[PDB]
Amino acid sequence: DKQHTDTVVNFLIRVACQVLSRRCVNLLKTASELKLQWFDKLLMTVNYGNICTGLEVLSFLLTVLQSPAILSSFKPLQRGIAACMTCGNTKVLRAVHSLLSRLMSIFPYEELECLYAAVGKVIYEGLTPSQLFGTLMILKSACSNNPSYIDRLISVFMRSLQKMVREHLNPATSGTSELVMLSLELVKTRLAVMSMEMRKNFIQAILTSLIEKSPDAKILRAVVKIVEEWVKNPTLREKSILLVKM
Repeated sequence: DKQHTDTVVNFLIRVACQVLSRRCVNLLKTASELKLQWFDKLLMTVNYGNICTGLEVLSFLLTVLQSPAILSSFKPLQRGIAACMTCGNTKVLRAVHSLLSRLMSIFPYEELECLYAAVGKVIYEGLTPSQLFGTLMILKSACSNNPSYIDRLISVFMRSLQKMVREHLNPATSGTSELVMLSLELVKTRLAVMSMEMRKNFIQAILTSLIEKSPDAKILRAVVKIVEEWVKNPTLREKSILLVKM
């Protein structure tokens, strides 16, 4: 497809210099060597280069996500994108959300799975709310990549709530902290059977009961939805404490 393969590269380079990339999908789907030559520059990016990286990657990576390039070549794309995510791993909500799109689509790659997982685990441990805010995005797709994640960081997820327990009760970072925390637990709540013997009495009970004292109405809607699915199939003893107390 040398007649048209050059055509897609022409816009890819033209948009690449620009950072209107949507029309590429139509041109591509109506049918691409820029990946290695340009994505190396993405590895380099420096301060404002990341900002361009965050927006530019969100532009043309989205188009190739629709394209079968990932499912076809995967590895050379990863080779030119191996360390690109690390550049956008933090300091940009746009990049993390952009790669978040890649993350969920990546799993449906084992060498790649250990890469952002290895990058993620160190990022998660950093807490020991921007740090959590940016960190929570990557784990969202990683958790959604597979039905369950390893049990080791599940305790770390719990300890994250402990930080929220005191950080949240400040009485507009309160809204942002509230927004992120409810996002974290919902993905965690699906497994909730790490079998650590302390979830039932504190995590599901103290945190949720603590949340019932919270002032924001939106968060409650999530937990009741979480409890709503739980009854649909914890036992009634666990549900009872959650239900009557709320």
